[PDB]
Amino acid sequence: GEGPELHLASQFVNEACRALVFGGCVEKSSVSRNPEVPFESSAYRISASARGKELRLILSPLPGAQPQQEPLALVFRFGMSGSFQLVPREELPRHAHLRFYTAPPGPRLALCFVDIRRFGRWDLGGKWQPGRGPCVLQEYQQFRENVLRNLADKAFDRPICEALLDQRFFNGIGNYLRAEILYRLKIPPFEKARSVLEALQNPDLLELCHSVPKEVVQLGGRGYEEDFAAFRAWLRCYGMPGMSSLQDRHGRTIWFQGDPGPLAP
DNA sequence: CGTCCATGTCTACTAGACCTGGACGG
Repeated sequence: GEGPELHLASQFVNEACRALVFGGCVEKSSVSRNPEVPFESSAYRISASARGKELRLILSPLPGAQPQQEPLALVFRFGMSGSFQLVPREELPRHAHLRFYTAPPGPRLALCFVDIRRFGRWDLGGKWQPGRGPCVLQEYQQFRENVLRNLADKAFDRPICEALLDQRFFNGIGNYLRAEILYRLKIPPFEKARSVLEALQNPDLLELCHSVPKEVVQLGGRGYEEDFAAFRAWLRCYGMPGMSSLQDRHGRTIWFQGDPGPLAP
């Protein structure tokens, strides 16, 4: 679900589809309320890139494919349970909501956006969501600037643990990353955001917003039962024995150690 | 059987709503 997983999903799409050629239409499950993808091509390649908590697929017709198609872009958010899988055409997982079909010569495969709870969404248009800040993984300096330029924003009145989830400034950070980040600096989660970002204008909190998710990207994995164990072995705080936890203002669990901090409930 | 919990938004009147499924309680 978080920035590293989106990033790994987009590497997965790029690598797994490196030698695939897709054809035909793009199929959506009936249950899915996201929009139909009007795209048909006899021969196209798929590629991807990630930005924070979004992923962009590009569908690219080979030369001379028919019908006529200019490339198409789609932007995915995963919600709580999204992923991409490459599977045998007739062995679709349950909840594969959007499906791209390889073309012949070779084994009939399907690239699927798989999403159990259907919190994920896509849009037509390759446009990043307006409002999202820069990617903490891939656009670090922009990300860092955008936070420091904007400390007056009322978002920074909130505890630091809540501010870290705001995708306008922390695009890519989610519930496990906020615990892991805060925990490396032993910053109380209910310290006030502005105070912690008002005295830093030895990695600092904004640097870890980049390097911590980068560590995850570097474990590789997220199924892209063995890889989940490397991840579990990497977590130091989120869900771990001996840690405290509390409910933030929006009912989400913050894991931490020690001082809850002045704005605690 | 039931309750609770989960890597996020999204929406409409901060408190649900939107979903499925696994762990675990009786």
